[PDB]
Amino acid sequence: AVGIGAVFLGFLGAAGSTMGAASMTLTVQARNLLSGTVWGIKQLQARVLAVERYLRDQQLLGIWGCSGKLICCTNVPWNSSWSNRNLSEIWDNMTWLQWDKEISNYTQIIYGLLEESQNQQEKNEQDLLALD
Amino acid sequence: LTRDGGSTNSTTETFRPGGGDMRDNWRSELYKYKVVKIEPLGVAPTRCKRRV
Repeated sequence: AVGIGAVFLGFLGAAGSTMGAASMTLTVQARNLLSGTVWGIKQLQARVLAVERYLRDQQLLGIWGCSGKLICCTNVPWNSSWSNRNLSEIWDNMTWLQWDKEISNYTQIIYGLLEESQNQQEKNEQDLLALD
Repeated sequence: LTRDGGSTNSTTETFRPGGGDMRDNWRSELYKYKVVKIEPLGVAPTRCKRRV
């Protein structure tokens, strides 16, 4: 069937390519994140720094709508005043490294928007199952 | 300061300085702080019910 197809790369392998092709593989970029006489203190503080970072990320993802989905969607509409880009060009033109410098200004606000949105949705569905 | 242990019906109450421990100097400054531990996950009754 397949004579020669693109198999898979290492973690950060796709990161030069476009975001549409890079979104096919996330599990590789996710798995290489946890694990694979004064010096023991340096190794132990390295390991606990690693698990501290990963647990912070898991909690920050948990307080939004999606705990463990690894791909989410939500109910906050995109304001075009941040990005001013077409839909047709971003998924077939740019990389994430290219993307991050463009969206670097508008951060730390979108997170709070997600927080408030998830909070209001939870209290409204709470009221729904309250009258249920 | 330190009061003298005066029995036997005397109206005066003398006082004297006494150093003693080194702990009292820190107790002069930590007289305003206790340390408490957070506990999440309370539980309370209300009128809602989870659907199947």
